Amino acid sequence: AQGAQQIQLMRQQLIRQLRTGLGAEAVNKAAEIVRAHVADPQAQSATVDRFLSELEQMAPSSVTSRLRAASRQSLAALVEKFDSVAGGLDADGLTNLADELASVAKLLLSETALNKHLAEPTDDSAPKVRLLERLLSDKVSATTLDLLRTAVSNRWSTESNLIDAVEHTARLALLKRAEIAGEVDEVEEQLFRFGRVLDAEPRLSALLSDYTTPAEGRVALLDKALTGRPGVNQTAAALLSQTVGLLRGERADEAVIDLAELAVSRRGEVVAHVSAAAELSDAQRTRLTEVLSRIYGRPVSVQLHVDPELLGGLSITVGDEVIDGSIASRLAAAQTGLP
Amino acid sequence: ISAADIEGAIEDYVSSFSADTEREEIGTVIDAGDGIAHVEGLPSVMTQELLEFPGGVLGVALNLDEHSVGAVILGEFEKIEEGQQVKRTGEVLSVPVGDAFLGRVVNPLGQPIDGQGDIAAETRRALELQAPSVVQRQSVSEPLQTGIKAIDAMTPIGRGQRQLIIGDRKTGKTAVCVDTILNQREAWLTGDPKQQVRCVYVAIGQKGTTIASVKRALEEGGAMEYTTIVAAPASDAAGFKWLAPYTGSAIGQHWMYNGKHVLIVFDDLSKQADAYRAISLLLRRPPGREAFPGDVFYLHSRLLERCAKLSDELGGGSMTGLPIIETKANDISAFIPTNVISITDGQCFLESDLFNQGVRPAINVGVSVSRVGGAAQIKAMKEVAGSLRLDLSQ
Amino acid sequence: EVAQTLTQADQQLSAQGDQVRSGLESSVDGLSAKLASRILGVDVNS
Amino acid sequence: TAGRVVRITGPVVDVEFPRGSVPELFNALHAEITFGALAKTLTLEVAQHLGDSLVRCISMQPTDGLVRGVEVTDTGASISVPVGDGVKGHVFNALGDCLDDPGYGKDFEHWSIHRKPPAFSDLEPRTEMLETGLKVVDLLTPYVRGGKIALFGGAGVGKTVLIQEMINRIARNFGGTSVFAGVGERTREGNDLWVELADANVLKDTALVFGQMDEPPGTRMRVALSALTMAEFFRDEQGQDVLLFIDNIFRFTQAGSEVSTLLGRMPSAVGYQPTLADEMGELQERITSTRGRSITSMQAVYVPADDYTDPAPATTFAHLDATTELSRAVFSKGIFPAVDPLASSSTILDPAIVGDEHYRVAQEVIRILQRYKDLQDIIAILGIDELSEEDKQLVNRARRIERFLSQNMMAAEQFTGQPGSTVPLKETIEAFDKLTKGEFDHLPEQAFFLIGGLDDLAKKAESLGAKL
Amino acid sequence: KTAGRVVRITGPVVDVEFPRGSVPELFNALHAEITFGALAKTLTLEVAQHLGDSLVRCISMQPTDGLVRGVEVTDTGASISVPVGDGVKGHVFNALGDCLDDPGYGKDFEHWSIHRKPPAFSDLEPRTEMLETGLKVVDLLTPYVRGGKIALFGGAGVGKTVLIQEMINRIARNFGGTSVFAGVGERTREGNDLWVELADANVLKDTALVFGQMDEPPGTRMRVALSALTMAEFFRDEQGQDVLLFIDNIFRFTQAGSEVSTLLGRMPSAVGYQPTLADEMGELQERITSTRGRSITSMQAVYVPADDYTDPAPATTFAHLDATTELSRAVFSKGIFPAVDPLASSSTILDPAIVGDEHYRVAQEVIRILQRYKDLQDIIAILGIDELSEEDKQLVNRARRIERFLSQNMMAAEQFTGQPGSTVPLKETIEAFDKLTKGEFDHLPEQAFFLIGGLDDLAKKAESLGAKL
Ligand SMILES: Nc1ncnc2c1ncn2[C@@H]1O[C@H](COP(=O)(O)OP(=O)(O)OP(=O)(O)O)[C@@H](O)[C@H]1O
Ligand SMILES: Nc1ncnc2c1ncn2[C@@H]1O[C@H](COP(=O)(O)OP(=O)(O)OP(=O)(O)O)[C@@H](O)[C@H]1O
Ligand SMILES: Nc1ncnc2c1ncn2[C@@H]1O[C@H](COP(=O)(O)OP(=O)(O)O)[C@@H](O)[C@H]1O
Ligand SMILES: [Mg+2]
Ligand SMILES: [Mg+2]
Ligand SMILES: [Mg+2]
Repeated sequence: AQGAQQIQLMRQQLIRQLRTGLGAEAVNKAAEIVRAHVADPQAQSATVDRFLSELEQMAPSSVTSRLRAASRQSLAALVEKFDSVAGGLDADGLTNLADELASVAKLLLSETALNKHLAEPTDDSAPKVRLLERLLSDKVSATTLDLLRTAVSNRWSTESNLIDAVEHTARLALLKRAEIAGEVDEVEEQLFRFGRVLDAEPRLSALLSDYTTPAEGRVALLDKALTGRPGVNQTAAALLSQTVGLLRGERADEAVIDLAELAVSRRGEVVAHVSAAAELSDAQRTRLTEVLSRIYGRPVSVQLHVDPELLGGLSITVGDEVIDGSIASRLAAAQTGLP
Repeated sequence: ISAADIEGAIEDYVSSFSADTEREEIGTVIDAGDGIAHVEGLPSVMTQELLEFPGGVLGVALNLDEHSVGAVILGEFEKIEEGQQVKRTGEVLSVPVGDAFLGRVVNPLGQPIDGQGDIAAETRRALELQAPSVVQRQSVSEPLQTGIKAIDAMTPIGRGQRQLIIGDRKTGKTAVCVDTILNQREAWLTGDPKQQVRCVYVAIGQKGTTIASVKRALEEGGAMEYTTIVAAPASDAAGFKWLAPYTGSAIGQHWMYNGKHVLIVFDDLSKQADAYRAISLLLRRPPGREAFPGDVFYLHSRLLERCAKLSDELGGGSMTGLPIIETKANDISAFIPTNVISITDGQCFLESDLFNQGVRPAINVGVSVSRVGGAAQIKAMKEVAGSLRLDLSQ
Repeated sequence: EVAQTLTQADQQLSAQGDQVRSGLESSVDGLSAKLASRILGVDVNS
Repeated sequence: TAGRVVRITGPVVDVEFPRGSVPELFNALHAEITFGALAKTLTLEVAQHLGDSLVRCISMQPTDGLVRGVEVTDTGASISVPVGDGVKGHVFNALGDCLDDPGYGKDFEHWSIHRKPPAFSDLEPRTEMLETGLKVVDLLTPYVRGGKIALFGGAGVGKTVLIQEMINRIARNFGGTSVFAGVGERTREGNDLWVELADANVLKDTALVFGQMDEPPGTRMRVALSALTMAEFFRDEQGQDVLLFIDNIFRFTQAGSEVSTLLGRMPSAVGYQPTLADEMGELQERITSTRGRSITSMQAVYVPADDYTDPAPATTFAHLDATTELSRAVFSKGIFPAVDPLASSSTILDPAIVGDEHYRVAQEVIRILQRYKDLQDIIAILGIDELSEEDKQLVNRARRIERFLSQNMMAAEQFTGQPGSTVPLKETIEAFDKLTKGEFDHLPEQAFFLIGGLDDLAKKAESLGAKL
Repeated sequence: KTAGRVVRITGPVVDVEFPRGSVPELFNALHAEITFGALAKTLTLEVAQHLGDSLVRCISMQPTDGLVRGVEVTDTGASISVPVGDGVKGHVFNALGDCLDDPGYGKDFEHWSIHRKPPAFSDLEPRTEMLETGLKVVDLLTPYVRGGKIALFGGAGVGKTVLIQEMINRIARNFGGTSVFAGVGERTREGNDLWVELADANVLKDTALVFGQMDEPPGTRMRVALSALTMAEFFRDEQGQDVLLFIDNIFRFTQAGSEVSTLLGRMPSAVGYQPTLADEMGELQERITSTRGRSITSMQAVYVPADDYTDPAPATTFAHLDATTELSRAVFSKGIFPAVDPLASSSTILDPAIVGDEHYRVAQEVIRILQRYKDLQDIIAILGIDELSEEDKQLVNRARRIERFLSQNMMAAEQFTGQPGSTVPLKETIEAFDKLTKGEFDHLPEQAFFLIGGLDDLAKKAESLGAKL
């Protein structure tokens, strides 16, 4: 009986080796034909259209984050206060407000004790407001003083949250003046491009991403290298320069990405990064924007990172969720999916 | 050998191929090393969820904090790198289970390692389904004959009982367990599932050639027909060594809950405890006695409590446990031996001194006991061996 | 006798497997084409 | 107002609540595990206020499948269990859920399991012997009615068998209520006890509360409190005599130590929580009779690695009126119950309470056994022939005495096939007086092994050819 | 460019910062430069952990003295590799593959990474062919396995190295295959002595020697075993040649791992050892193994710290062996060489199925007699032998003669005592110990059995003492 069982096992093993060889050869030939058929750009467009159709067949998703609940609520109050205040302000007034707020943020960062005292949550904010007025009632303008008194009056989980909130308000003012001008799309594109170029040059970001050196020096380096160029948008330039100036142990590339996210979010949209093998057509871009907005409810802006290794389809990452329609993923699944 | 079958199968697979897209929640590796990784993201990951790393590597989410997820890599962690993308699987750690696992050698994830192709899994079972309650069991009443007089007469083992085989190295522990597995050959040949016993041999931290020797011994005696080996050799990551007993327990539980009688051998839980301690230390959890984590007793208590005797309302299935524990210099007072002795339903304690005297199996009669007693014996054995153990102690 | 039967069967099955493999060499093209059709989502004649 | 899970690490969960809605300590919170395989409702118990509106909590159920950020609901009160006469005859878990009849007792009055011990002014020492019919216990470790009794021992020395024997001997004829608390012990043992109580018809008077060793640390920490809450209701409210059986009370301490470091507590000696004695006192001081209200409590105490100097048993010792200490040496000799006569003790073993004859006989037995223990190594090395005639006579007497302290126990039949016996206290005192006087030195020592009273001794001696 | 820079130095451990996307893989080799005068060199760092923020913690193979923060670190793109081929035989290498006896040799050879997975489980086959050494105690009570794994445990100075030399003489001398010796954290002068001895005996032409000795950083002392094992693996898997692999001392590999773990910031396990102790040991040991048709006979000396056999290192090592000779301080004190503890040593092939019924019976009777003598030691230490029964007195005399007859004049012991060694055929050993266990030599004096070979030597020594066999 043992001999018979061994013979049967040998037979099954031979069948298994033959099946594995056949499947391996078939899947390799499938990979070859796929890579050959995707060469035609029309094939790429057809695959992209099919994936888009799959998206329209998909159900919508059920759905600053690092801030705690208390600090998040405080920052929400601060931003709505700024939104109410900024209605009457103008372009030059908004620029002055942003500059003053950045100056105050660097003052707090440099002077740790004052920020510490100013950050402790307290039921009554009157002492904090008095402290602000005695400190910088005349140094800054009325709007800046009002925003700062609002910021202190609220509750911050940690002291650094106050500096974060002031910097957020400065960026808010810069984006508001950009919107008033009408270059919102231009500033978004420029910020995304700056993020891309910083990502391409990690060493430049690392050099810029240190606060061990004077802020003015690194701002000048940024101006000479990237920001000081003929086509760079003025508002994007100032925003990035102030952000690098106020850096506190963060990489310049990550800060730029966060800035772009905030700029797009001000309009109420969400950034989605879409990787494709070939550049999308304008009809394709519009269809993708529409279907992604439908899936996530609120509208989304689309960033393209062409990568030939996708071999068609799209890989859409947004809000920590990835939809991977790339043909390369299908090929990998087929390779690993064999019996 | 029918080629048409080969084609048919390949065509069936290709037609069944549907790599349809779906929405997935991702995270990013931020640091990794020594079989541990930390993952930012995964906002909806659930405790002890299986995570997919690039290259087919699997991990398990153990620590969940506001910042990251501390995960244990289950094999082949040298490819894990910072910045890699980690996928959710949306399901707690679980293994395939089915009758096809009989005669196979699998790793703690149920993947075959005997090089005999895939295993047709009846279904999947989560590894942390709780043990039967007080009301879901019935008293141990059926003997599980080991074929060894010293055990069957003095420390009888019933179906649904946990009997600890504890002793120094080379005292005959594996011999006792393998003999017990082999003794079920007649019960299997009967063909009656009320009599058949399906055996699961879990090898934790054992040398590969040692596991091969055990498998060969089982083959020669015909046991390999009704036996499954869950192998976590010494070369494996601490994740597999920690996880193997639970994999074997899940495989056995699938049969137990369907009216079958199962016998599971854990060879041995000392190495599982060491692997769990290594994982906990690498996760930087606060250690306890002998650097073991605080919940090292819980590790074995929840494992060995799944070996039960189900009531008739649940099919009357059973799973008998034969955990093995290695003592050092005959110190049953060490932390892990004392933990396990307080869990199982008795122990067979083996001595180097008795072994060298020619007393083989080297059961220390005075200290070895069965907590089921006469209920785990047939009437004749009870009548003849009524007070044999007490007489030998005297 | 078990060993003798085992070696005889090993030779016989090796020959049978080799010749069935040679026979089925042909269908690999159709297999690959149809799998590629499945992958792309649209039939590929090649 | 609801909180959200922030950190999950084994059985310990950190929960963040909105300011002003932080639950009080020991409050029960509820979280949901929605995963299909492990779908359940976790009960968490607030353990610490971490500050910043965070609370550290211990899960009563396994946390596998729990997700960060899920809603956590505060019940506003501590864990509470049903109380009343309806608990009798039923099996409950640590949370008050009926196991043999799910949904039963949900309409009963529910008492919080956290409670202060009786006021010191209501504490009256108990000095009344509770006869059991076990020779060794009745002679050397007489139990106290309304007192605190413990069975100390290492793993597998006979604590559970002795608890079952005492349930048979004491609770069966008991006129009041019995409460059994399985604390971190074997589920199979719980099933056996349930079935045995049903068979003896004792179950209708008994409330069983089980949290077994497969349960997480929180359940093992709170099951004893649940059972003690039921017993406290029967004592204070119903005004009836209560039997309280606990097996094993060491599991409460062990479960406390399992999560101690995850709670941020620096370890104490031997890997125990710093608050060993405090938690043990909080639990034990509730296990007491008050003036006119009686709880006869019997606790099994596991001694880790047979080490009676281990911090847990050493701390537990002070809380007991009577202690029967089982020994691995006695066990391995084959004597059962494996009591250590020289180590066990009872606060009522003095002439005033038990009488001059009982006290004198017990003291003489202890003296003979102590001398035999001193001579054991001399006999081992130099042999018994080198002892004096007095020492040889003492050794013969001591061997017979130690054998006669063993008894065929009612609950040990399954381990020996021999039915058990009960020896009245008067007979025990008389027989051991005779033994200490040397009136049975003519019988083989084997005649004294696992028998009842003097009649059993005579019969077994006859079977061996001797005459009594 | 893409080179990292040193950010932290804590002895042998170095933290290196790389640009994003250029973080080296685990176990990759990286090169740094120490430029200080007397210590100028190139450091090889093995990546050990990814710390996040594009930082890698690495273990240096050479001492880091003189290294500066911020110096450029270059990624080789692969792991440490060593030369392989027939060319390695007859030459001495260090952990990194550099030839010591002839610098520059082997640079053109095929190079294999020192990190690889163990053989697939399906390729493992148990080995049970007895390896006859000619030592009475080994052949009788702990028969070695050809193609299996043998270990020699022992505290400080009990004879592990001398026994390794003995086994090199008895096995590697007339060996048709290749031999690989891995000196792991042992005396350097012992390595020089082994080199010279192998050259004198003409065995060096068939042997590859790899040394990472005591005065090496822990990284080298924990990777040299991998390097030698890689050469052995090449010989096993590429040339199909029977391989001998001597390792001395593997506990030093464990000890270096513990030191590295301490430097790497890992939380210590029991007795201060690394948490990954069993995992590292298993990863190393499972590579040392025969496969189907490919034989590696490996013999490892294991140091036991403070004579403590329950120390975690040897305790975890025990599971990876087919044969385990345990050298005892007490036996060594008695003057018995080899100082083997016959009761604590074991062999997986010492069963009646493999070694035959008579071999097994004689071994079991010897073990029983020695166990009874061990039991009676408690009485004998106080009262001597004269308080025992006649049966026990006879057994004790027999046991003392047996324990003396298990000693032997070893070939490698000549340098110490000047007495040439002896070889005892297994059949003669079984016959002689059968005669002893039956009391056929009880009349001979005890010293007649001390440091001799077979029964002829027993007769000659007994006659020289005064008793006739
Ligand atoms: N009843 C027996 N009679 C004789 N020899 C036996 C007996 N049981 C085991 N042996 C032998 O004793 C040795 C040890 O047996 P075994 O491998 O089962 O022990 P172990 O405690 O599991 O060992 P290890 O520490 O290697 O895991 C082996 O040679 C085995 O053949
Ligand atoms: N067979 C033998 N005959 C005589 N003397 C011996 C023998 N074996 C060892 N010795 C003595 O013991 C000394 C130590 O031997 P050896 O170096 O082999 O021990 P070891 O266990 O490897 O030591 P260490 O822990 O120092 O590495 C030898 O130098 C010699 O003095
Ligand atoms: N009176 C007795 N007679 C015979 N055997 C006993 C007796 N008491 C205990 N034993 C044996 O010792 C074992 C341990 O008893 P148990 O009380 O269940 O363990 P523990 O002391 O750990 O609670 C029992 O299963 C039984 O086999
Ligand atoms: Mg074993
Ligand atoms: Mg018990
Ligand atoms: Mg040495």
